[PDB]
Amino acid sequence: DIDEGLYSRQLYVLGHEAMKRLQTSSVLVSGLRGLGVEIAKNIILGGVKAVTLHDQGTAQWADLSSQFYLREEDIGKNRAEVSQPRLAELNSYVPVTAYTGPLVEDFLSGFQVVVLTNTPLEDQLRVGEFCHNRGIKLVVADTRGLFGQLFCDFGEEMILTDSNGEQPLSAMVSMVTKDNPGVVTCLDEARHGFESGDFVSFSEVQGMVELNGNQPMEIKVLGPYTFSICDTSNFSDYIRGGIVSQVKVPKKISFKSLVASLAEPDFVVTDFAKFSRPAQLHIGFQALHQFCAQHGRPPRPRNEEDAAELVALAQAVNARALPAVQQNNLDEDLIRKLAYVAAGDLAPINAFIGGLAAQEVMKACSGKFMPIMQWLYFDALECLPEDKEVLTEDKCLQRQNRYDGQVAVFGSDLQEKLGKQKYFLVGAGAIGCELLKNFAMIGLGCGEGGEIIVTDMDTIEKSNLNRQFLFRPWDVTKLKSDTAAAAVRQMNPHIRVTSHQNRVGPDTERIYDDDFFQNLDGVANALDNVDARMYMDRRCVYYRKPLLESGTLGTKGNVQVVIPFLTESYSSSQDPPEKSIPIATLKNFPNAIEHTLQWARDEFEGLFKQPAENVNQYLTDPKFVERTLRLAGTQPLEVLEAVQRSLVLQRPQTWADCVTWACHHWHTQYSNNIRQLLHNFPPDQLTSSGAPFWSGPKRCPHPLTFDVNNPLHLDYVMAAANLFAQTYGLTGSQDRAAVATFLQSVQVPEFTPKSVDDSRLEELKATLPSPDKLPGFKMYPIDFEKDDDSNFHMDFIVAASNLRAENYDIPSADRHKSKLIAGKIIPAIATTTAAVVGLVCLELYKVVQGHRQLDSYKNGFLNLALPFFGFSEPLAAPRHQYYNQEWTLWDRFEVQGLQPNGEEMTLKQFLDYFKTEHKLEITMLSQGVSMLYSFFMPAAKLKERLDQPMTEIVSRVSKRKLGRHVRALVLELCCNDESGEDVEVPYVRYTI
Amino acid sequence: MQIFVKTLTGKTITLEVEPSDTIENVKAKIQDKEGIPPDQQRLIFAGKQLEDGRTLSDYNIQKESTLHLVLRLRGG
Ligand SMILES: [Mg+2]
Ligand SMILES: [Mg+2]
Repeated sequence: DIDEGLYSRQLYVLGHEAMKRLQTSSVLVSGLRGLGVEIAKNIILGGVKAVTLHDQGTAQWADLSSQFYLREEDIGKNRAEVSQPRLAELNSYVPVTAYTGPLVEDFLSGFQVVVLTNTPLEDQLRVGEFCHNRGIKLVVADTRGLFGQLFCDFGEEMILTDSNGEQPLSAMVSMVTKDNPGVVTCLDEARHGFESGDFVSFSEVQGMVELNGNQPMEIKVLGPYTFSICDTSNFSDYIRGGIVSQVKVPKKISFKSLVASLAEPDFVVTDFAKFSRPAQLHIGFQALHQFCAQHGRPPRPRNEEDAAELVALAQAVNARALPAVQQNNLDEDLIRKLAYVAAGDLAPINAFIGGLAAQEVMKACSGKFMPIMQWLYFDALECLPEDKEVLTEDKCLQRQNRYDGQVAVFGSDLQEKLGKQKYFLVGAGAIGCELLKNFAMIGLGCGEGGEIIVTDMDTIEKSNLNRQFLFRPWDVTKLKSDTAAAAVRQMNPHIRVTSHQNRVGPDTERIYDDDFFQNLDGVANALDNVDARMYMDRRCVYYRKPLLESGTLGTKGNVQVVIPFLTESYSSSQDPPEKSIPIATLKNFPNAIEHTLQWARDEFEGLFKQPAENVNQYLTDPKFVERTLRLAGTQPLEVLEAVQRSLVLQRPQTWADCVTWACHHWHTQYSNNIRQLLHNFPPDQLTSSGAPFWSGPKRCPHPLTFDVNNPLHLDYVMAAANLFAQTYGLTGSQDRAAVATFLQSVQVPEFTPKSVDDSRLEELKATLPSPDKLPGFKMYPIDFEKDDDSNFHMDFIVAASNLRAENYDIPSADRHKSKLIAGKIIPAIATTTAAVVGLVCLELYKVVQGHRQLDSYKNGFLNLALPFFGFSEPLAAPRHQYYNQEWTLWDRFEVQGLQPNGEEMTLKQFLDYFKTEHKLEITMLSQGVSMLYSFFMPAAKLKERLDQPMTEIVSRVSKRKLGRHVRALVLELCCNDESGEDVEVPYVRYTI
Repeated sequence: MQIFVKTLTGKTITLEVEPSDTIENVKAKIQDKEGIPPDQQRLIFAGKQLEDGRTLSDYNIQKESTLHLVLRLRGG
């Protein structure tokens, strides 16, 4: 009953069960400041039952530095009333309401979760006692400039169905013992990965029927391949085979009251370098609430006496605490830094904690992740200028400007820098929208000499609306970049955003040429693949521009910053590759559902798109036959045969001819090939070790007969015949009754499994119909589309995967799970996306101010399902050395290509230049993939290259002349130094 | 001593090492229990990233200390 089209990317992070528990949960958001609107944004996008806003204060100027829904013409009104229609637009399924002041006990009764933001502590204590004693989930989140806190109180009895968010792992059973604590041994080359205390379940274990289908039993990890189970004394005798399935059991946790947790705090560390800070910041926020009782206002920005008042108050709060919470040492400077940025309201900090606080609300009414227990304190104190002595009398003083909440922390001069920044945003997806929103609130590119370049090739799909809040369901079929700019120009009219629709890569080097990266001050990535990340990384090294890299995956996030001449690049480190299924266990011996889904996706590409693309190239390119005959072995015959099939053999003319093909391919793929496989490998053949072949990762298949009444057999023919007719351009019907009536009249050719090659190829080149014989005929390839439930695409994969799963006795999967593996959908949620982008813009405050110390930067790593928060300083760029000169990744060789005379530098002058000016005996020279010079060159190759200029050599080997736009050239070297032996050296910028 | 290594899956690993051991030897022990090459391990401790060639005493790692095996991600 839930809209899988809208929540597609989110149902892969919460699941249908936890989503249904969201549909029936009302949330109250109190305080619509910068932090309050951020929390409410992700909650509405998450899909709760209903959200209710609440606020008593007016929309002051100091609130526009982070609230992206308070326009400049709404100052003075009620924040909850004006931002209600804007928040109610994000999700057409969640009604949003506001309230105008009373926080009475009867009002809180109609809510399940209550969020308290920017509310005095004494006013929070009354709400905390009531909600906990009546079973109302409580979330308290406050942000004070660079600092911020987050608190949760989900009652003293909360059931957790999932405490880590990770999918259950599986393993295959080798041997199990009949001891009192039975010992299970997994297969070799496949670690179980389980933990002591986990619960597993057994299946397909023959010889111990009592162990199969049992309920969760505790396990103890005895090693990387063994673990123990329950009692196995009075069980049967084990034989062979089996599969272990990890199961997560629901466990209960308890939360203390707000008034009790404030006295007995349980902390969750955000920065492990700041381990002793959550205890100190717990006293600072209490003194900040009591500060509003002495002076009736937040402390003034910077200032000396107002900072000394918090130090005097914090010492009194420390003495009045319990003798286990009282700290023997008080950090005077940390509380004085808190008084300076107390009156500040920054968009990044609000976006970060607002993303976390919104995620805690998701855990409250779903029990899907481990919540924060119970306090979470975070500070971005490194964003301040390094030791710089700036006065508050000119800068931090409020100017009745929209940036008062941000200038009060940094200053007017640091605000003028942002207005003159030019940044390049690569992508307008989930991270792209959050960055444009923070750009508008921060103020970067909002001046006379500032610009924000947004480029993105994708159009707005229905699934994007769950996390990309700058888009609306009527913005479908529009460019993301153009639409996202129009949404930001309304949040801040001063911003200047240019929206391109160019796919960033090697083809668009003309648009983003050398002159483009010159006036840039930095680049911010928002990409969903690793190839574009590596491409943007190499260019930021060639042009020496800062890069802000970020990535998400479900509840996980990471942030890495690359500063020129300071840190290593994104490509310096390596990441583990994706799950690569061996071709053997993919084509013949599958064991999991992923092996059939990956097989069904390859069936779609090779059965519909691949033959049509070959026929079109055969009918368009006159040099197609010669091209295919040139490449590889047993590949010309595979492609030439496919052309003969699609042109004459398997060529349809009527819809009925497509139904017979779908029935013939069914018997060939799920019956004939299965009998052919069983012929080469009988169902009880032994291996070289005398062991049964069909054991463990190899499941014994069985042929499948065609039953016209079975819907799974019919669902396959309907989707196959339609996609087959679309390839040839024929009208396909959807009447499942007439097709089934027609299937009972189709004849299937007999099949008997079976136990110079160029001579067959010499006949095919002569038997192929000439393109002049049939003029007019053309086929149409079919691009795979996952998010369309009408093109029969997912209808084919599910039917193709589950039919193969029945052959190998594999449990099938629904079309929702099949869409995850075959479509390769990466799960994403709005709370994680907003959390990392807030951390990205924190380091952005350091880039625009120019930090040269590695201590100031922080690389972020998040996992909101644990919850985990870790930060580490970026690694300094690796320093290598050849003889007396040492070089860094950011260093280059500058070689002027053309000379005192108009002629170009030659290869000989190039080699001798490094021997006399740099003392480098060059022994290997290459530009890209082509090699130019090496010590092992043939004598003839060296003669015809020494006197030729460098551009003439590259164009000679690369078969492509250099374009007119090429202004410089990158060269790789492997030379010998003055020491004696081979040595690596920087690259060369060869300016033409 | 006895150090802990926690991953992004909540999986906590127990190791038996000595303060004289190097970072390179620690990454070799992780591969013998989890199967991750040292080039794919990102270890964090006290706000610093563990680099090869260093020792456990350079980063000041006492007994009962926790390391974090993090990862970078692709979606966006
Ligand atoms: Mg898309
Ligand atoms: Mg994507």
